[PDB]
Amino acid sequence: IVADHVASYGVNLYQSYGPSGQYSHEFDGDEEFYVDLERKETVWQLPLFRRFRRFDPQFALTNIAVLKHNLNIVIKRSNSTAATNEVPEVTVFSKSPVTLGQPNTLICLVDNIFPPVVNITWLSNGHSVTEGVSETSFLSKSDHSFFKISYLTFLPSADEIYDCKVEHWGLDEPLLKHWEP
Amino acid sequence: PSGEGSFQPSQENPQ
Amino acid sequence: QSVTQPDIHITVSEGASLELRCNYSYGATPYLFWYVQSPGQGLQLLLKYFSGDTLVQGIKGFEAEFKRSQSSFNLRKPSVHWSDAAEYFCAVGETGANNLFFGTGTRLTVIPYIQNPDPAVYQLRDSKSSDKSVCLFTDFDSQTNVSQSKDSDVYITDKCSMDFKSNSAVAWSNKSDFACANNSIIPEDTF
Amino acid sequence: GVTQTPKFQVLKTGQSMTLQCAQDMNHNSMYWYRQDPGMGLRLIYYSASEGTTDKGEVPNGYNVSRLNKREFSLRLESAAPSQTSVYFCASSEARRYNEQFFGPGTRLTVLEDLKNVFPPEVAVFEPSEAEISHTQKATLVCLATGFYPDHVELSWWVNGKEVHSGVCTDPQPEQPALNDSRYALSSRLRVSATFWQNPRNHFRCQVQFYGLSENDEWTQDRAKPVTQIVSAEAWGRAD
Amino acid sequence: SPEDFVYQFKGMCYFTNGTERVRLVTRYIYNREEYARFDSDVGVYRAVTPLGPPAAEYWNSQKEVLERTRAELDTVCRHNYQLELRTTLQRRVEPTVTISPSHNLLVCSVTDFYPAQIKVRWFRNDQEETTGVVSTPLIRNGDWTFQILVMLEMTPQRGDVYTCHVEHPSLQNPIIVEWR
Ligand SMILES: *[C@@H]1O[C@H](CO[C@@H]2O[C@@H](C)[C@@H](O)[C@@H](O)[C@@H]2O)[C@@H](O[C@@H]2O[C@H](CO)[C@@H](O)[C@H](O[C@H]3O[C@H](CO[C@H]4O[C@H](CO)[C@@H](O)[C@H](O)[C@@H]4O)[C@@H](O)[C@H](O)[C@@H]3O)[C@H]2NC(C)=O)[C@H](O[C@@H]2O[C@@H](C)[C@@H](O)[C@@H](O)[C@@H]2O)[C@H]1NC(C)=O
Ligand SMILES: *[C@@H]1O[C@H](CO)[C@@H](O)[C@H](O)[C@H]1NC(C)=O
Repeated sequence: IVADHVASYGVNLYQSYGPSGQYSHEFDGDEEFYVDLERKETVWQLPLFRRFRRFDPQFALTNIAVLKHNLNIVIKRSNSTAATNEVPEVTVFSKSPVTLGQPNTLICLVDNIFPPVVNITWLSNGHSVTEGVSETSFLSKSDHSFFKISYLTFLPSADEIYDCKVEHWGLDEPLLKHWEP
Repeated sequence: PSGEGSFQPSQENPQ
Repeated sequence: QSVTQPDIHITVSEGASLELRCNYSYGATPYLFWYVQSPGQGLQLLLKYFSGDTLVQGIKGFEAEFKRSQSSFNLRKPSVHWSDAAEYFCAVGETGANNLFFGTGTRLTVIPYIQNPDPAVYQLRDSKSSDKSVCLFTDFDSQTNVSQSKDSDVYITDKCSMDFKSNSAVAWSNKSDFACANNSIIPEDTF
Repeated sequence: GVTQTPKFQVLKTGQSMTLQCAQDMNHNSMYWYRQDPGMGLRLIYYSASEGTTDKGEVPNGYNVSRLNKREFSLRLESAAPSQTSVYFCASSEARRYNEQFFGPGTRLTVLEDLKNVFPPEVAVFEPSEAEISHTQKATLVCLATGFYPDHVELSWWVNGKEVHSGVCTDPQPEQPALNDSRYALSSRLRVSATFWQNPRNHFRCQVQFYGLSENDEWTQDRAKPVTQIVSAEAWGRAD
Repeated sequence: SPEDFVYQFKGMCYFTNGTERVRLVTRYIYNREEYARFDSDVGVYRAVTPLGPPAAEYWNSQKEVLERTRAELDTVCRHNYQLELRTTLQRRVEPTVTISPSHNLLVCSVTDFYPAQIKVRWFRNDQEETTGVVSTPLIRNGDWTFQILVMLEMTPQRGDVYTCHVEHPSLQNPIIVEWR
C-alpha cells in the first residue's frame, strides 16, 4: 500500500446508465489523459504530454467492450445488486489568492461521487454561467468511489457572489456551495 | 514516438 | 515498425537441426511471434515473447532466443520432423501500439528419412479411355533429388496415417510411347 | 475455432460475393487478411470490438459489417482480377498482439473470361500386376488432367468411409507459356496386396469441384461446370 | 432514484526507489465492491469477496491469461515509468508565495507547485521557529498543481518582522517572504 509513486494505467469505467463509459490514466493522483470514446481520440491534460507522449485510442474501446461483457455476468452473479447512492462532499476555493483586478480561477471539488453520474454547473448572482467553465473527468479513489473538479475563470469584482450547483442522486435537492471575496 | 502501455482486463467466464 | 526474413526457401533432411532467421526493426518493449502455416491450412502460433526469460519454449517442440543487441528472434529445433514441412512467418508488435506486422514468410521442405531404401522403376498399366501412359519410382533416400521434365509434352510430378514410411513420384506422358528411362538416378534399379 | 464460408469461389469481373466468418472463442477483435506469394499477410479490414470498423492496409474494393460479437463478414461489391487471392479470417481476445486464431481459408479466383473453366477427368488407375509380385503392396494413382482453376480437393473413399492412411497427394498442381494454362494433380493410394485381392472391397477417388452456381449465365455449347462432385469407382481383383 | 450498475477495472503500478521496487495490482470492482484482484507479489488471481471465486478460478486455469498478467510488470508498469521520467518526473513548477493578514493572524499562501514535496515554516523576527502554526493539508488543484495555506496565531509588536520560509525541489534556494 506504501509507495513513492502510485500510477494507474488505467482507470476503466463502465455503467448501465446511458450506457456510458470512461477510460483515463493517472499518476500520483493527477489525470494524464482521457480517451474520448465517441470521437475515438486521446485528450492529454498537459501541453508537455501532447508534444512528447501518444496513446492508441483503440486500446480503450476494446477494454470498455470487455468491461461491458464482464458487467452483465457479475450482475447475474450478484443477483441484480444495484449501486447505492452516496452523499457527495462539495468544497469551493480559489486557485490563487483573491485580488480585485488579477485573473483568478474558482475550483469546485466534488468528493465521494457514487455512482459516477453528476451535473456540476456554476452560478453568478443567481444566473447560470457557461463561459470560461472547464471540467475534469471522474478521478478514481482508493474506496473505489470518484471525485470530479470543475473550474471557473473569472475576474473578482467589488460585488459578485458565486455558487457551485451540484446535482447527484445521493441528494434530494441540488447542493449549492457559496463563495464570495 | 513510443506509445503508452495499457492494462488488458481479463474476460469473465460466459458459461 | 517492420520485420525482415533473409531466407525464402530452406531444404533440410529429417532429424537434422533447424534455424530460421528473423530480425526486427525497433521496439521499446517488443512483441515477437512465430506462426506456422501448413498447405491448405491457416496460421498457428508456435511461440511468443514480450517479457521474462529470453529463451521461450513453444508447441510442436520448438524453441527461440530473443537477442536485443542483435535485434533478432531466431527459431530453432534440435530434430526436425516431416510434419514441420510448412511456411513460417514471424510477426512484430509494440505495447503502446495496436498493430501487427507479418513477415514475407520462409518456405520449409523436410525430406522424410527411409531406413530401407529400394529405388525401382515400375511399368504401370494405364486405362483404356485415357490416351496417356504412366510409370513411377518408389523409395529413394534424401541424397537423390528428382529434376523437372526435359521434354515439353512429358510431365513429371513430386511428391509425398502411419502406413507406409516410403514415398513415390509419378512421370507420365500423353504420347503413350513413353519409356521410364532420367536426371541423376541411383545406379541400383529394378525392372 | 474460426469458421469461414465458402472454401473456394470462382467469380466474373463485376460479380458480387460475401465471405462469412464466425468464431466461438468469445473474442472481441476479428480480422480479414489476404495471402499472396512473396507479400505475405496484408490486412484488409479489422473489427476491434462489436459495432466498430477500421481500415487495414489494402481496404480498396472491399467493405465489412460486424453483425455481432461472433460474426464478421467481408463483402465485395465489384470483383477485379487483382483480388485473386486466398482470404484468411483471424480473431484475438482484445488486442492485435494477442494469440491470433485463423480459419481454414477461402481461395478466390477472379477471371475476365468464363470460357476457360474445365472440370477434371477422374482416371482411376488399376494397380500394376508387377507391383503385387514385387513390393507386395497395391497402389492406385488417381490422376486429374485439364482443370482450371486449382479449386479442387481430393478425397479417397474405401467401403463408404473416407480414408487418409496411404493417401499421397501433390502440394501444388501443361503449357508454361499460357497464362490461363490448365494444371495436373496426382494422388496415390497405397494399400496391402491382400486388401486389393479381395473383390468385395470398394475404391473411389472423389473429386469435389467448386464452379459456377445455378443463377450464373451460360451461353456455350459444352457442358456447364457447376458445383458437382466428379467421382470414379474401382473394384478389387484377385488375378 | 434511477437504477444503475457500475463496473470498474483499475490496473495500478506502485513504484519505490525508482525502478528497484515495482508492484502491480489489477482490481476488478463491481459497483464499490472489489471482488477479484491480481498482485505481482502473489503471482496468481485471488478472490476478495464471495463474488470473486468464479472469476479468479477461471482466470488462473487459463495459461494465456496468467502469462499475460504476470508479464504486465514489464510491458506496462516498467514501460510507462521510462516514459514518465522524460515528462512527469522531470516536471518542476515554482510556487508563488504571498502573505495576507486576516489583524492578529497571518496566512502564508503557497500557490501552484509540482511535485507534492513541500516544507513551509513560520519565523518570528530572526532564527525563532514558531510553535503555534496551523497548516492546511496538501490541496490538489487537479490541473497538475498543488497549494498549501499555513496560518499563524500572531501577536504584533513595534519592531516585529514575520518571515515565511518555503522549501521546494524546483528551487535551488528557499523562498523567504517578509511582512511588517
Ligand atoms: C435472488 O434474487 C431474488 C429476487 O427476485 C428475482 O430474481 C432475480 C433472479 C431477478 O430476476 C430479479 O429481477 C427478481 O426480482 C430472490 O428471491 C426472493 O427472495 C426474497 C427474500 O426475502 C423472498 O421473500 C421472495 O419470495 C417472495 O415470493 C413468495 C411467492 O413467490 C411467488 O412468485 C413466484 C415467482 O417464481 C411464482 O411462481 C408464484 O406466484 C409464487 O407464489 C412469497 O411466498 C414470499 O413470502 C415472498 O414474498 C423471493 N422471490 C423469488 C421469486 O424467489 C432470491 O432469494 C432467495 O431465493 C428464494 C427462492 C428464497 O429461498 C429466498 O429466501 C432466498 O433469499 C435471491 N437469491 C439469493 C441467493 O440471494
Ligand atoms: C443532469 O441534467 C440532465 C438534464 O440536462 C438531467 O436529465 C439529469 O437527470 C441530471 N442528472 C442528475 C444526476 O441530476
